[PDB]
Amino acid sequence: DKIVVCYYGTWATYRTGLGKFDVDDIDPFLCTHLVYAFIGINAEGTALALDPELDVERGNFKQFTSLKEKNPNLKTLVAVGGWSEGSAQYSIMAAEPEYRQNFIQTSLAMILEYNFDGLDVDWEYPNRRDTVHGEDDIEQFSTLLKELREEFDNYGLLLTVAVSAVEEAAVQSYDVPSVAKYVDYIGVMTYDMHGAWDSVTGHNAPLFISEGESAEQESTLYNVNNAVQYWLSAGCPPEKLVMGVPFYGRTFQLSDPSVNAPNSPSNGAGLAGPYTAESGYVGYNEFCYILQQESSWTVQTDNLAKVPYAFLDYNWVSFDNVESMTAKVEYANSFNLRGIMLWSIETDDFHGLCGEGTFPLLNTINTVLAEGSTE
Repeated sequence: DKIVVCYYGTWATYRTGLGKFDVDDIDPFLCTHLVYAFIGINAEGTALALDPELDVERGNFKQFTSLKEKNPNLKTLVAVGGWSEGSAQYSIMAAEPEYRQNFIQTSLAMILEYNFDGLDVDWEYPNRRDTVHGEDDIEQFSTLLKELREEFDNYGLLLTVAVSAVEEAAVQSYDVPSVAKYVDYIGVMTYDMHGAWDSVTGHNAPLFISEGESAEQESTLYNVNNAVQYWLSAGCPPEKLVMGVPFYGRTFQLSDPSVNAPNSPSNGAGLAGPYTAESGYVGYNEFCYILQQESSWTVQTDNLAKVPYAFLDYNWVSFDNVESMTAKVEYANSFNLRGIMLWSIETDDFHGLCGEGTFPLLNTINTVLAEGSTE
């Protein structure tokens, strides 16, 4: 029952040239679950298309779910929420029985009309950011999931969530047993552990302790192992714990280029990829190509954290490659986790321009899960 949960950032269709990634760029046999990111809500709970020209007029919802014509076993979910959607309107919706009912009915209508198999709830986050009702959100989130499950069971539909990873974040938002109870699985967002918002360089998804980190109070550090062990410990059964992995890296401007280890002083966000066009973020497709075309980069492996990083003068980049992806999936196998979730399919090296075949990261996930390697 190992699963591979592929998020698709559907705005990638607007990229140009080799960065453009449409629905028909998806390989429906490299995922078991494919997730359409994102739909949204209003404060009264009405589910809505965030890019109706694409989603509705140009038929993108239906093209996405029509991937089941190629792989009939594929499950196609629609994800509501995401970073840009924020928290306020979800806080408002979840607190009012009438708005929860409206959300259940309107999300169900979109799911059935466009032939989705279920709903992924990505509220970022209960009791955080621009939340309106604060700690009430923790209870109201679990009530929302319970009521979604009750209705969705009439139609055989899936209900999943994406959640913050490390304990310090999770305890702000979730009662873990009540979240796990109603969902088919929990996708733990075990990435964005560190980024250009930090005062020092750090890894986006370190597995264990990183270079430059203190080992005292190790359980408080932001890494994948601490997050997974927290969720398991808090009552998420392994068969409902899907471990997130990133198909992107994060970029930094060093304060002093001669000090370029992990946990070195940083001055802010670094380079942007040509297509993702956001300083501080770079897709794997973009950065593997940058490394291939410029031999001046230095690539190192942090052998504490089991992840690579690269630097060139002021640029310092945390990323994940085939080797570190292998270590991550071996880790998940070793704890009998339900599977792997990835953000996001459109920044794998989907064209195979970096010499390791098309979709090297996604194929790595599928291969290591199929083989069952634990070390």
